[PDB]
Amino acid sequence: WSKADSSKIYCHGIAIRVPLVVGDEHMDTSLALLEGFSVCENDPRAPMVTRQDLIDVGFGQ
Amino acid sequence: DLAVLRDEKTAITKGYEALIKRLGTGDNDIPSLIAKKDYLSLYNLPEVKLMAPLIRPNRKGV
Repeated sequence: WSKADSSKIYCHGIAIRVPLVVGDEHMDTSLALLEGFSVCENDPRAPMVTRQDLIDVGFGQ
Repeated sequence: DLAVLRDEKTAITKGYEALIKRLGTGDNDIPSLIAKKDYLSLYNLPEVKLMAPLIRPNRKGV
């Protein structure tokens, strides 16, 4: 799926329709990437990590 | 004066230094306690109590 066509959902290229309409219910994906985290502004100084070490992180980090 | 590290690593190093200085002779030190197998009195030392604030707080128990 992609924005600007959020009313469509591809399945092996088969486009399906949504019985509803949305313009903001999807715009907020800050919590659909990871479990206990949230996206934030880009910062190159922050170090790259994996999905495992996430357990040993703190807050404001 | 002849150092470039920040207060964090310097605090860690000084905590380790203080914890080592307790490696001398006399009771209340770690050698006597080991000889007596009093592995519990080590947890109650003051030096660990001074280094504790530096521990990651969200996983300090584990």
